Order: sequence, then C-alpha cells, then structure tokens
Amino acid sequence: TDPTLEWFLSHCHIHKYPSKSTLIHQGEKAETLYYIVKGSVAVLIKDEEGKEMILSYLNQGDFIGELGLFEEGQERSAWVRAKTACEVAEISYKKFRQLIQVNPDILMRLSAQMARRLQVTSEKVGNLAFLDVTGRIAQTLLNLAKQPDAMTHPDGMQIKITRQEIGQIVGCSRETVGRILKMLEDQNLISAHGKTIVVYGTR
Amino acid sequence: DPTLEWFLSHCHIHKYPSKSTLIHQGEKAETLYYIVKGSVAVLIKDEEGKEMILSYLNQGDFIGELGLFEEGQERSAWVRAKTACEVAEISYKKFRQLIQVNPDILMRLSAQMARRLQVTSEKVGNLAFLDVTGRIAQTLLNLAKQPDAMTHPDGMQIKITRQEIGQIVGCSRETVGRILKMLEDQNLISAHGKTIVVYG
DNA sequence: TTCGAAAAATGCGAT
DNA sequence: CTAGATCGCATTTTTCGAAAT
DNA sequence: TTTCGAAAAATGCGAT
DNA sequence: CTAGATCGCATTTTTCGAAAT
Ligand SMILES: Nc1ncnc2c1ncn2[C@@H]1O[C@@H]2COP(=O)(O)O[C@H]2[C@H]1O
Ligand SMILES: Nc1ncnc2c1ncn2[C@@H]1O[C@@H]2COP(=O)(O)O[C@H]2[C@H]1O
Ligand SMILES: Nc1ncnc2c1ncn2[C@@H]1O[C@@H]2COP(=O)(O)O[C@H]2[C@H]1O
Ligand SMILES: Nc1ncnc2c1ncn2[C@@H]1O[C@@H]2COP(=O)(O)O[C@H]2[C@H]1O
Repeated sequence: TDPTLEWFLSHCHIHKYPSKSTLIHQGEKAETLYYIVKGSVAVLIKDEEGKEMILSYLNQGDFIGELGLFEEGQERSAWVRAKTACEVAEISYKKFRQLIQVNPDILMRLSAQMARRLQVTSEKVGNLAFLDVTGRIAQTLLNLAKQPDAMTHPDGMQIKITRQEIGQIVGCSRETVGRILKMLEDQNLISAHGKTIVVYGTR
Repeated sequence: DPTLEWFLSHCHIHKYPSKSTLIHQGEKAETLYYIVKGSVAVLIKDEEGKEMILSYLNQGDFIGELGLFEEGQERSAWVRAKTACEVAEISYKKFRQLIQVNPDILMRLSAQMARRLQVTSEKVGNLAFLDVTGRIAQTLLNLAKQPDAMTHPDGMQIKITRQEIGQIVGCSRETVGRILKMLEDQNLISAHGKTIVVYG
C-alpha cells in the first residue's frame, strides 16, 4: 500500500466476503463501485436454465461494478462471485465522481482495466465463432498453465480445475470436456487425474 | 459542445469511401479516431478468412481506443467503412496531452468503452446459449428497431444479405438461407432478395 | 501435516 | 459427413474443520 | 435527374 | 438423435456508371 491507496480507502467502506459468496447480482440497480483489496473473483452470466458462462477472473487491484458508473438507471450486467476469501472496498458512484475531480488518475486506471477486458472478451467471441471445442479447450489449458497461480512441473506446468469449470469457460458440457481430456491424454499432450491437470510441452 | 469543438480543433480530418479499410488488424496502434459522420463495422477474421462482426459504430463514436492504455499494443480488429465516413484522427501522444487540461474528454471515452463491454458480453452469452435460429431472430428484430429501419404497412423493413447475417451470428450463408425460409414458413418474416420485412 | 464424513465432481453412451 | 447435448445414479475425488504433532 | 445493360455480388444445390 | 458445415457452378439479384431530355 501507499499514500494514494490509503487516501482512496479512507473514503470507502471495507467488507470481507467468504469463498463462494455473491458480491454482485445480475439485474440489480447499480449505484456503487468495488475495488478488490485482497482475493479473487469470477465474473459470470447465465441462461434461462441456469447454465453458466465465465467471462473473466478478476484479482486484487481490479475494480468491479464499474459499468454502471457512466449513466444512471443502469443494472448490473453479470454476477460476480468470490473465488477465494475476499476483502473488498465499496464506494458510491456519487462519491467516486467527487474523488475523480480531485485526482483524475483514478479514472485512467479504471479505463485501462475496461480496455483490457474488452480485448479479452472480443477474443472469446472469436474463439466461440471460429474454434471447435477441442481447439477452445486446448487454448484454455495453455492459458491457465501460464498464469501466476499455476505450478511448475518437470513436464510443463500444473493447474487445478474441474471439468465442469472448463465447460463453463469454453461453452460446452462437462461430459464433452471429460471425453476430450481423455483424447488429449491418449495423444500424450496432457496427463489428468482428478482436478490436477499437467499440460506438456508448454516450455 | 465547447469540449467537442476544442477536441476537433486538435485533430486531422479524413474521409473514407464505403467498403474501404480504416483500421487493419495486427498493425501497431498509435492513433485514435472519432467518427464525425458515417458508420463502420468492426470485425475479426480467422486463418481461413471467415469473418465475424463485433459491432457497428456510428457518428459520435471513438475507434482505435484500445491501444491507448498500454505500450506496444496491436489493433485488435479490422474496421471497415459501411457508408462514406468523415473521421477525426489524433495521435495517442497528443490525446494524452488533451486529457491533462480537460479529463472530461477521457470520461466520454470511458463511457463508450463501458457500453461496448456490456454489448460484447451479451454477444458472448448469445453465442454460448442460443442456437442459430435464436441468434438470427434476435438480430432481425434488433435491426428492425434501429433508426435506419424502414416503415412498412406490415411492420418494419430492412435490407441485408444472408452472408452478412451469417457474419453477425456466426454461421454459414447456406444455414442463414435455410433458416430465413423456415422463419417465413412460420409467418414471422417475408424475404425477397435482400429485403426482409419483420412482421409486427 | 492428519483423517473421516460431508458435498462436489465424474462417468455413462446410444440417440 | 462431423460435432456435441442429453439424463438419473452409483462411484470417485475433493474440501473442511478439529485433533494430533 | 430517370432509365438501362452489362459486371459484380449473392444465392441455391442437398446429399454427405 | 439434432444441429450445422461443405463444395463446384449455373442461375438469380444488386450495384453502377454512362446516356438521355
Ligand atoms: N453450450 C453449452 N452447453 C452446455 N453447458 C454449457 C454451455 N455453455 C455453458 N455451459 C455451462 O458449462 C457447464 C459445464 O458443466 P455442466 O454440464 O454441469 O453445466 C454446464 C453449463 O452450466
Ligand atoms: N466481459 C467482462 N469482462 C470482465 N468483467 C466484466 C465483464 N462483464 C462484466 N464484468 C464485470 O462484472 C460487473 C457486473 O456489474 P456491473 O455491470 O456494475 O460491472 C461489471 C464489470 O465489473
Ligand atoms: N462457424 C462459421 N461457419 C461458417 N461461416 C462462419 C462461421 N463463423 C463466422 N462465419 C463467417 O460468416 C460468413 C457467412 O457467409 P459465408 O458462409 O459466405 O462465410 C461465412 C464466414 O465468413
Ligand atoms: N468488441 C468491440 N466492440 C466495439 N468496438 C470494438 C470491439 N473490439 C474492438 N473494437 C474497436 O476496434 C478497434 C480496433 O483497433 P484498436 O484495438 O486500436 O481499438 C478497437 C476498438 O475501437
């Protein structure tokens, strides 16, 4: 932390959420902004039957609930769920705008994050439009294997995730994921036992 | 609109005829665009050349903003003119200088990125949750309620090819063709050539 | 580090 | 022709809270 | 400112 | 099973720019 973060937080209300809890409900009126002090969350949307699609994972340093800031009468566009325990700062849009008046760098930071999220989401549209499930899963496994929470392994990198969650990322049933992971292992591209998956030749 | 006039006085104005390329995907991003007149399409292509439309943008919209917040970024997509366009262009360097004297310019830009993220997230949901028939129906209906839609005694009228609908929903032109025939069979639309009447 | 539920995840497979 | 979604249960595998170290 | 005949672009095939 | 992608071309629309009154 530094004097700027402390200055910012002194204008916020800090709350702690346990793993699996819901921070933002899709459809509710948006009047506040959040800043992740510690922890990680998953951004998701769902269909009429409850099927879920994960749009993104966010971490400490990331703002959340920002899309309603620029125009009143807006509703939350997605659900945000705590992936681990989280410490989150909350502030009304009304007061956040006053803070921008005294220190506009805060808007620059928020804007940069939205820009990155738009590039990532546009790429997802492409993957879904141009790639079959095998290609989407293959790319998703390589991407996770290169994140900072991924563990090293003599044959490449190791990650821990369920077939169901992979299905929520790539847009397919958990059964299809399971059948493809076995084919990938037969082709000796990976090794998977339980939630532990080893991605080979990532190095 | 003092700021708007102030902003434009620092830009270079260019014109692009319909179908021309304003932004090439993969090239280095160093300049920001602002549409003064006309409309464009933002699209991505696969290795085989198939295309997918991410969005249509119109007068008042910024373009090429994604490479501004990080160094060494490349254009994330192609931008092609749909109609003849009049566009204001300014370097990232100079734009940053304008942000300093009046950060409200960044506010208007951020507001558009916020809306584009909401829209693109909705598109992800549609691609993952709806079959082609459902995606085509929603698209026909949204197009029919846009300002450029024509009045018709049976509802609203639009003009578009089966190939373009295919680039919007992510399916082959042949599939769009078969689905439009089935939707006509259900009396939801009437299609002759590029002209489609959405009953209402 | 440990151990026994509790609860979560997984395999099924011809249409 | 090629890809995938389904569905009800019985089995695995993982998580969790408190003892044991 | 209407009309018209190419080029160009778009569409149907439809069992596999 | 249900949903969609494919391919080689002849045929059906659209788009255009030049010619007229
Ligand atoms: N097209 C899709 N088909 C099936 N499940 C999907 C799809 N898109 C997203 N999902 C979600 O991904 C999840 C993967 O595990 P489940 O089969 O339990 O439930 C699935 C849905 O919630
Ligand atoms: N595509 C996305 N990528 C990343 N974060 C998103 C995306 N869509 C929505 N969000 C976040 O989820 C939040 C849900 O509530 P808001 O709409 O207020 O603000 C949204 C963003 O912070
Ligand atoms: N899954 C897809 N299958 C086919 N075409 C697609 C797909 N996704 C995007 N497209 C594009 O949309 C276009 C629709 O018409 P075409 O079949 O001529 O060419 C198609 C591609 O350029
Ligand atoms: N999902 C999207 N919705 C709207 N506009 C987009 C989207 N993705 C990219 N763009 C625009 O297309 C531009 C391509 O170049 P840039 O990446 O510089 O900036 C991008 C945005 O201005």
